[PDB]
Amino acid sequence: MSKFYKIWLIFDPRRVFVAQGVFLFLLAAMIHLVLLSTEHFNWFELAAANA
Amino acid sequence: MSKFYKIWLIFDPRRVFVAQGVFLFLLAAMIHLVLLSTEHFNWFELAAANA
Amino acid sequence: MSKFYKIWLIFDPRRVFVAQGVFLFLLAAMIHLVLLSTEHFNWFELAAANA
Amino acid sequence: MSKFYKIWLIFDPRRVFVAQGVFLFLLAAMIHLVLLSTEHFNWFELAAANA
Amino acid sequence: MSKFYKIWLIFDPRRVFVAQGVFLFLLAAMIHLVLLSTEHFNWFELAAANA
Amino acid sequence: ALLSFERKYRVRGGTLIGGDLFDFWVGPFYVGFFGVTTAFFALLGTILIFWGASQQGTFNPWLINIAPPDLSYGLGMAPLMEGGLWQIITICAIGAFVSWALREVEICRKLGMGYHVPFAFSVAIFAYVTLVVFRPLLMGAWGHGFPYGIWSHLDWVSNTGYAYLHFHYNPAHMLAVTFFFTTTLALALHGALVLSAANPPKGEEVKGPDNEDTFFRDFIGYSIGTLGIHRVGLLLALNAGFWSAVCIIISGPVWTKGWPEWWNWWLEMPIWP
Amino acid sequence: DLSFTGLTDEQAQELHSVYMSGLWLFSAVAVVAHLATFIWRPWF
Amino acid sequence: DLSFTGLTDEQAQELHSVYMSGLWLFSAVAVVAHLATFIWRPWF
Amino acid sequence: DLSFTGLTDEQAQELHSVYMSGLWLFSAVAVVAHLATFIWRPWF
Amino acid sequence: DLSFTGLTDEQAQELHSVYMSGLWLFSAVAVVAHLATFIWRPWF
Amino acid sequence: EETFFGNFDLASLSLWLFYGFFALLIYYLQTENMREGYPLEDEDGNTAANQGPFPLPKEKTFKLQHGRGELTLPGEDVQRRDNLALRKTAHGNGFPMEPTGDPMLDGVGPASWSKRRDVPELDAHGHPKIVPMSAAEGFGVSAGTDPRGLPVMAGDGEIVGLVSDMWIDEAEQLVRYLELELDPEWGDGKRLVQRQMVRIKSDRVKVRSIYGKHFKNVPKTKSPNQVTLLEEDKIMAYYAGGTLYADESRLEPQL
Amino acid sequence: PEYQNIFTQVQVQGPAELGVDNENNLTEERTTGTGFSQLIGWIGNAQLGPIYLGWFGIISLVTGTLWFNIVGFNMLSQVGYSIPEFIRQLFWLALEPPSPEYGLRMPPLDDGGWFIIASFFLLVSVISWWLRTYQLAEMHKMGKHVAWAFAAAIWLFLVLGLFRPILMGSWSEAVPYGIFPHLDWTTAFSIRYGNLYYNPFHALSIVFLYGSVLLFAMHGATILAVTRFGGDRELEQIYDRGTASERAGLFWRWTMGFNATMEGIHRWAWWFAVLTPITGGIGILLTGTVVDNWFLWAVEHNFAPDYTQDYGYEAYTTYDGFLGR
Amino acid sequence: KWFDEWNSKNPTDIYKPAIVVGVAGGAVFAAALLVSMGQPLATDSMQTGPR
Amino acid sequence: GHVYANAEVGVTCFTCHRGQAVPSEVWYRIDPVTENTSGWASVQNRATSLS
Ligand code: BCL
Ligand SMILES: CC[C@H]1c2cc3[nH]c4c(c3C)C(=O)[C@H](C(=O)OC)c4c3nc(cc4[nH]c(cc(n2)[C@@H]1C)c(C(C)=O)c4C)[C@@H](C)[C@@H]3CCC(=O)OC/C=C(/C)CCC[C@H](C)CCC[C@H](C)CCCC(C)C
Ligand SMILES: CC[C@H]1c2cc3[nH]c4c(c3C)C(=O)[C@H](C(=O)OC)c4c3nc(cc4[nH]c(cc(n2)[C@@H]1C)c(C(C)=O)c4C)[C@@H](C)[C@@H]3CCC(=O)OC/C=C(\C)CCC[C@H](C)CCC[C@H](C)CCCC(C)C
Ligand SMILES: CC[C@H]1c2cc3[nH]c4c(c3C)C(=O)[C@H](C(=O)OC)c4c3nc(cc4[nH]c(cc(n2)[C@@H]1C)c(C(C)=O)c4C)[C@@H](C)[C@@H]3CCC(=O)OC/C=C(\C)CCC[C@H](C)CCC[C@H](C)CCCC(C)C
Ligand SMILES: CCCCCCCC/C=C\CCCCCCCC(=O)O[C@H](COC(=O)CCCCCCCCCCCCCCCCC)COP(=O)(O)OC[C@@H](O)CO
Ligand code: HEM
Ligand SMILES: COC(C)(C)C(=O)C/C=C(\C)CC/C=C(\C)CC/C=C(\C)CCCC/C(C)=C/CCC(C)CC/C=C(\C)CCC=C(C)C
Ligand SMILES: COC(C)(C)C(=O)C/C=C(\C)CC/C=C(\C)CC/C=C(\C)CCCC/C(C)=C/CCC(C)CC/C=C(\C)CCC=C(C)C
Ligand SMILES: COC(C)(C)C(=O)C/C=C(\C)CC/C=C(\C)CC/C=C(\C)CCCC/C(C)=C/CCC(C)CC/C=C(\C)CCC=C(C)C
Ligand SMILES: COC(C)(C)C(=O)C/C=C(\C)CC/C=C(\C)CC/C=C(\C)CCCC/C(C)=C/CCC(C)CC/C=C(\C)CCC=C(C)C
Ligand SMILES: COC(C)(C)C(=O)C/C=C(\C)CC/C=C(\C)CC/C=C(\C)CCCC/C(C)=C/CC[C@H](C)CC/C=C(/C)CCC=C(C)C
Ligand SMILES: COC(C)(C)C(=O)C/C=C(\C)CC/C=C(\C)CC/C=C(\C)CCCC/C(C)=C\CCC(C)CC/C=C(\C)CCC=C(C)C
Ligand SMILES: [Fe+3]
Repeated sequence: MSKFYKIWLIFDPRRVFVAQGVFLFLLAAMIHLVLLSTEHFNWFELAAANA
Repeated sequence: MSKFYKIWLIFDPRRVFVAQGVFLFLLAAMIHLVLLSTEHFNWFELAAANA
Repeated sequence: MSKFYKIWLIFDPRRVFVAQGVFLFLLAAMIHLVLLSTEHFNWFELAAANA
Repeated sequence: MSKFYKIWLIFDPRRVFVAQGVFLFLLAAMIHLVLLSTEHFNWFELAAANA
Repeated sequence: MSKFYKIWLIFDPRRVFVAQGVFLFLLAAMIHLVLLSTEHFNWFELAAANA
Repeated sequence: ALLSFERKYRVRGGTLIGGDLFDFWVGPFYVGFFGVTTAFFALLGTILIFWGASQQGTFNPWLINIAPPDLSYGLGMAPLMEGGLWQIITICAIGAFVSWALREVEICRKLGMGYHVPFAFSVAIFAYVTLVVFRPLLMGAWGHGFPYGIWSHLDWVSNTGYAYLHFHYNPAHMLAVTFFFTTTLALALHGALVLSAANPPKGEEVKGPDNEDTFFRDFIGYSIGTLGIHRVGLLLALNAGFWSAVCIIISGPVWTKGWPEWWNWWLEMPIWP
Repeated sequence: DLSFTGLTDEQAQELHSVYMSGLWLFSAVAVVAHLATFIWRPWF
Repeated sequence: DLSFTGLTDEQAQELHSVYMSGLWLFSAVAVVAHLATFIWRPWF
Repeated sequence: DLSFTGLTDEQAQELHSVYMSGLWLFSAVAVVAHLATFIWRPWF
Repeated sequence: DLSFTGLTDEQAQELHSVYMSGLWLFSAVAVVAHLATFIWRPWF
Repeated sequence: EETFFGNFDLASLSLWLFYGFFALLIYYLQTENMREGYPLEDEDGNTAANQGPFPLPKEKTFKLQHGRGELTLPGEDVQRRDNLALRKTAHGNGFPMEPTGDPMLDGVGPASWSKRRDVPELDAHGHPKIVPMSAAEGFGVSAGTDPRGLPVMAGDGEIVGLVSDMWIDEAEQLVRYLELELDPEWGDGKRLVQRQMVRIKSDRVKVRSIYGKHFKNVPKTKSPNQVTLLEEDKIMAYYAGGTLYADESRLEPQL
Repeated sequence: PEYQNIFTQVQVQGPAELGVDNENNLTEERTTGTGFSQLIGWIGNAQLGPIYLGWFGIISLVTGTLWFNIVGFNMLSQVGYSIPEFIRQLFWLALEPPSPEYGLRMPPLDDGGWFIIASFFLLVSVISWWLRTYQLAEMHKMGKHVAWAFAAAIWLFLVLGLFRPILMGSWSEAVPYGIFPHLDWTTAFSIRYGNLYYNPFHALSIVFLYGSVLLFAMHGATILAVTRFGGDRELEQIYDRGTASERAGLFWRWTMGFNATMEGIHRWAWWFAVLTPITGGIGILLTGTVVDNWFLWAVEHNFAPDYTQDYGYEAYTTYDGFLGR
Repeated sequence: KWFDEWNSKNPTDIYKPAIVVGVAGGAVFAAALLVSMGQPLATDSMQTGPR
Repeated sequence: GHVYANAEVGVTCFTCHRGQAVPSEVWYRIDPVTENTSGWASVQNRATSLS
């Protein structure tokens, strides 16, 4: 647990950072869209309905 | 954190700037169009209605 | 803030100005045509409906 | 800057002039047709109405 | 059972780690969708019904 | 295991993205960044297909059917059992196909070759995206796509053609069928000519390009040549796939009546008495 | 096609000057046309 | 100190001023246009 | 010590300073725009 | 020591420190966002 | 029509017979395509433990023309390179190799050539197939733009010399090579470029694969009137290797 | 971008090639006279001619022109010798096969007699063109692959026109000679015998046709990408392996786990193309003679899908709601 | 005015960034036009059997 | 059973007549459609007003 830095002795950070950024953005976009695909958690419809 | 500047020793300032610029413009355009696609948040028709 | 003059120390100004011009025209065209699509901001249909 | 002639040393007059001419003609024709598509500004229908 | 470390004399960590990284995320995504495709365990529909 | 001449070509570099983080081989297969995305998407799609098969009630390969939603759902998302699994599998398939093409691009870059093969595969991707994304969006509902079933995606083809009465009379379908038949006749001729040049009767010497050019000018009075035949085969195949996409995208969003009636413009031309 | 391989300094001042002479001519004509059109059928 | 184009500190500093002036003039023209349009037909 | 770009340490510290200065202005403008939009038409 | 990358032990330690420091800030921001969303509209 | 048993009729019998025939045909087709490159080897040059599910085919003989002899396949690899300047980047199998010196001069990677026969290819009459145009009776440019006399520009924007001649295949009536005379500043002598690597314009001829400084190390033919297959392979591979090795930015990820 | 090799940059022209010869003396029957086309030369060869004239080719040409003129003149006479109407309705006219009541006997000339006379002249023409294709290989001292590939398609030709009508007992089972009328025959044949989708040999024929078109896209593209290494000279690559064959093989080996050789890919192409008409003819020969309803056959053999939902537009919508009323 | 630079640091494909901009942000233009004004020739269909 | 299939929709004179004496869309026999033909050859291979 205190020797997890050695992961940078196996994988090059330059090529890991780009892949992590792409993965994170795609996952966030997918989750936001999945929320927008429902009725209870669609915040654009809720404002129209409430007002 | 105080050592975040070291991100510029792994990455090259020229492709970061090109990438950021494209991503930000595309995201802004997508959000503006998504707002235009709704009923409550279309600012062109609200002026017509309140007129 | 006062040190933004190094963007051209990183970017090719001659290669950027043409892209800026093309981008700027496309933006302006898009906006006028979008404005021409609405009932409250079509300036040709206004004069017909204003005597 | 006071004299902007220093912009033609990074350009080739031939293609710039050709593109300019094509762009000018296309924009003028599109404006004329857009005016012709409007009820209030169609000058051919107005002569028939003033008859 | 105490000689399991010898597995690293057979397989290089670089290939095994990427294979495991693909496998684990694939499994997680599938179980969430198998869960999301039922009536009893869909937590998006439960919040709408319990409301 | 390598072929006798393969070791000198296995060098490092030539990747679009990933560097040497994914620059290796598994068996004969090359993996890169697009080899990891292909594996993920394809495995997820197959596992979801078999989960849907388990919920349908049959594991028979002939009878498995996963179908798009009803037209009443429009362009929204349906419940996962009433057509949503089809949408997820469609997304996974698009991702897998694009990753396959971008992996071929990296292999071409590493070997120092031209990029003709990925460009040719892009045409088949375009015919599939027209069938499941472009026509359905234009027509206004995802339920216009074909289902994922070995014998149920032929029922879709049959019903979609009789919805325009006599589909043989579609002008762009006639062009596409001609291209298909011509590609097969030309492939047969090319294979036969090369094999007959390389395999003479027992006791004879092998032949060269001069002999091949001569046989074809004697047979029909013309010979395209050893370089022209490949250009012509590629062009014929790509024209076949492009015209197929056109024949389907006009049948729905552009024309509503029967296809024979479209020919009326020829029958009532003012020149005719 | 580039045989000129770059313009010079003094081969550009004259160009700018002649180009500017046409741009101002075209714009004066457009201004008069727009003024006449506004007098005929206003839009504001 | 460092460069990927070829310019220097003071020289790029001087090159930035022309861009700044052009951008400010363009922005002023656009601002006057938007201000006139708002009084003509408001969007808020 | 560690370097993959060839850029040194002090250069990186200057570049990051200017970059963060340029990012905070964008953030502030976006925050003001978002607040004005919420006052005009709330979404929560 | 084993190294397939070219980095030393000290360099890897120094890199990991900053990487984890960034990850914790990302996680904290996500936690606050999730708490606000749960208060606004609770799942479970 | 009746059935033999159960639901089995003539169509079922035909279908199963075709199944069996197609299995045998697949076996034959896969076995026929294993006459080159086998048996398999590992990354150290030793025979591999695994050889796959299909056994190797029996031998065929080809009788060649012009007294070149006979060819029997499958057989020994006669096109094998001897001393390759390459280095393993791992202890096992499945990882890439690194060049030891100059990859373009050592003929490795995308610059690799195969050891072909050291004789020119012949036509039907037993004559060399590819001949310079200055010695080809009756040939002339009938369409397109003639590149003779135009300057040649490299991939980095340098003029390296002039086109002096063209080498044509007379049997098929096609241009195969362009001959370039170098300026003294960029080397000496004459070099060849294959036709598929050039773009002929109105005022220039462009070669994008290599730079100017690479033009002196293009392999040279022995005779000024004919070129053998080995020289052809070494010249074409040299230009092909520049697409990856000309600049360090061409080898790194483009992102 | 780099040159792509779809169009030739510069063309060169020399003396016309008259062809190779041996002890069989092919020169005696070859025509003299050649031409050159620079429009075609942008893609392939520019030389036109010469051609070989034997007896098989002459007989084939004469008997095929006779068939064409019996059909064309019958079509012209059906319309009253009106040339403008002949042009107007060209795609719609045909020479119709005999009526079912006549069996395999000779029908009246007005009701299929000219169809049978013209069918005998087309038969003779096709079999003569095949004997020419075999003789020329024999005279050129090459293999007989071209003749075998042609006979593969002749098999389906003969099944459609000769064998199946005889086994069924009527000349009325043949295909009419027309553009649209022959497509109506295809649709009516599919409808009359259930659904031709559920004929397994029809599915196999579709499999092999799809496979043959996928293989010319792959082979054409692969050969055009290795033309910078001399890859279009395939025969010399077979006789002496070069780097073009190695790179072409390694591309597909690294892509899909197995590859071919320079000589062996042409066997793959030859077999996929040849297998389409063989399976098609076997499928056509089994229709009506053995199986009369292919959908009921599929239901019997359990590969027909089943659907749960209902049929009808009012199970999904309303007539007023579809009109916007 | 110290421009011995343009000629010395000569090679610059000044056009490629603009073409890329005009291609990328040109798809945003047709997307904006299909969202503002709708589909030109729309059509609706009636379902008569299973999905 | 046909005219009242789904609702009360009868027929009057204004169903085949629509203000005319001869109702639209009536048909006659036109069978030998070609000349010099005798059986199934006499009825089909022509574009007519009944096909
Ligand atoms: C309603 C329509 C029916 C249908 C009805 C039929 C019928 C009926 C048949 C086909 C047949 C075929 N169908 Mg089907 N078919 C349907 C739907 C499809 C679909 C689809 C929906 O996508 C596809 C891809 C196909 C495809 C095919 C082919 C795979 C196959 C033809 C084989 C062949 O070699 O053709 C190429 C054609 C030939 C080889 C003909 C031979 C030509 C001869 C040799 C020419 C001689 C020379 C000539 C006379 C000289 C001319 C003049 C010269 C210029 C000198 N069908 C539907 C279900 N199909 C055929 C088959 O084999 O069925 C199993 C067939 O008979
Ligand atoms: C499936 C492949 C098809 C095919 C293709 C084919 N045949 C061809 C060609 C092509 C592409 C020619 O270019 C060539 C020709 O010149 O036709 C007029 C020819 C030919 N195929 C022929 C025979 C033939 N082909 C047959 C088959 C086929 N060939 C198929 C239909 C058959 C039959 C029944 O199976 C026959 C009998 C002759 C009509 C002709 C033989 C060539 C010949 O005799 O040339 C003599 C030379 C000349 C002087 C005539 C050339 C005309 C001009 C005066 C020359 C100048 C060229 C000009 C600039 C352009 C005009 C040429 C055009 C063809 C573009
Ligand atoms: C001119 C266009 C022609 C063409 C071209 C073409 N296709 C190509 C290529 C080229 C040039 C390749 O290089 C490439 C290749 O590698 O071939 C070996 C390929 C290829 N085209 C293929 C097949 C194929 N091509 C076809 C047709 C054609 N492709 C055209 C005739 C057809 C049909 C229906 O006629 C098929 C089936 C593949 C064998 C291959 C590479 C595709 C591939 O492997 O993609 C990666 C994906 C997977 C391994 C699995 C994906 C799993 C999914 C996530 C789930 C499955 C969902 C699916 C939609 C279900 C469908 C059910 C059906 C019953 C309806
Ligand atoms: C393996 C199956 C595939 C295939 C293969 C195939 N076809 C073949 C062959 C092969 C291997 C030949 O060797 C043979 C050939 O000669 O090819 C060049 C052929 C052939 N396949 C043909 C047609 C054909 N093949 C088809 C199908 C297929 N053939 C499959 C796709 C199809 C269809 C329906 O898809 C057609 C239409 C011919 C081009 C040719 C057979 C030639 C023949 O037998 O001709 C008889 C000739 C006459 C009718 C006499 C001439 C009378 C003419 C009406 C007019 C005068 C001729 C003139 C040249 C034409 C008009 C042009 C004018 C400008 C002059
Ligand atoms: C049921 C099993 C498959 C799973 C079910 C779903 C997929 C079904 C679709 C297609 C199957 C294709 C699968 C091919 C994958 C090959 C993987 C691979 O790479 O396997 C190789 C071994 O393979 C080969 O050598 C090639 C095998 C043939 C290729 C497919 C032929 C398609 C022909 C016709 C079209 C098919 C349509 C049907 C017509 C029905 C007809 C009635 C290992 O490596 P190797 O080194 O080459 O070993 C060999 C040697 O060298 C020893 O040394
Ligand atoms: C073969 C004969 C005919 C066909 C194919 C046909 C077809 C149909 C069909 C399918 C419907 C039902 C429509 C629906 O359910 O939405 C219908 C209804 C009707 N048809 Fe016809 N029709 C035929 C001839 C005629 C003729 C000649 C007349 C009148 C004299 C006629 C009068 C009507 C009427 C009045 C209705 C409306 C009834 C209702 O739906 O409530 N039809 N026809
Ligand atoms: C309902 O049924 C269905 C079909 C739906 C199913 O869902 C069925 C599902 C299954 C059958 C599921 C089966 C699942 C498994 C078999 C799961 C197995 C899972 C594992 C073995 C997981 C292992 C995880 C291991 C991890 C995370 C290990 C290590 C992580 C590290 C960060 C370690 C770091 C290492 C370093 C730094 C090494 C550095 C050292 C040096 C010396 C350099
Ligand atoms: C590419 O790489 C580099 C490094 C070059 C970059 O990244 C560079 C990037 C740039 C140079 C980016 C430049 C970006 C801009 C110039 C952005 C400009 C943005 C604006 C000017 C935005 C203005 C937005 C205004 C809005 C949204 C106004 C809204 C008004 C109302 C909704 C009206 C209601 C208001 C009321 C009621 C008043 C109450 C509001 C209060 C705030 C009190
Ligand atoms: C609702 O659901 C959907 C999916 C629709 C969504 O909308 C989902 C949306 C998201 C998930 C969105 C996510 C968005 C982000 C993660 C956004 C992130 C944004 C940033 C990190 C932005 C940073 C911006 C920084 C800027 C503009 C900096 C500018 C700097 C400068 C202009 C200064 C330039 C510096 C120089 C010149 C250095 C000097 C040079 C030297 C050499 C010294
Ligand atoms: C509901 O069901 C469905 C399927 C729909 C789902 O939604 C399923 C979802 C999942 C299964 C989701 C799974 C998600 C994860 C596993 C997410 C994991 C996320 C992370 C591990 C994120 C890590 C982020 C780390 C970060 C941001 C670290 C650092 C950032 C920095 C900016 C640090 C910068 C570093 C520097 C400068 C080092 C340089 C130092 C030198 C010395 C040179
Ligand atoms: C409603 O929703 C939709 C999507 C429809 C929208 O409308 C959304 C719209 C947007 C999101 C729009 C966003 C727009 C922007 C972010 C725009 C930004 C614009 C700029 C920052 C423009 C700046 C322009 C500056 C200029 C032109 C200044 C000066 C230029 C020159 C002086 C030219 C000459 C320059 C020099 C130095 C001399 C030449 C030297 C050489 C070396 C060649
Ligand atoms: C009048 O104007 C002139 C003179 C210019 C003309 O001549 C004009 C001519 C035309 C406009 C002609 C037009 C011709 C067509 C449109 C023709 C179309 C032809 C077909 C589509 C034909 C298809 C034929 C056959 C098919 C599909 C399958 C199989 C057929 C056969 C195997 C035929 C062989 C028959 C046999 C073996 C039976 C013979 C009988 C015996 C008793 C031996
Ligand atoms: Fe080939």
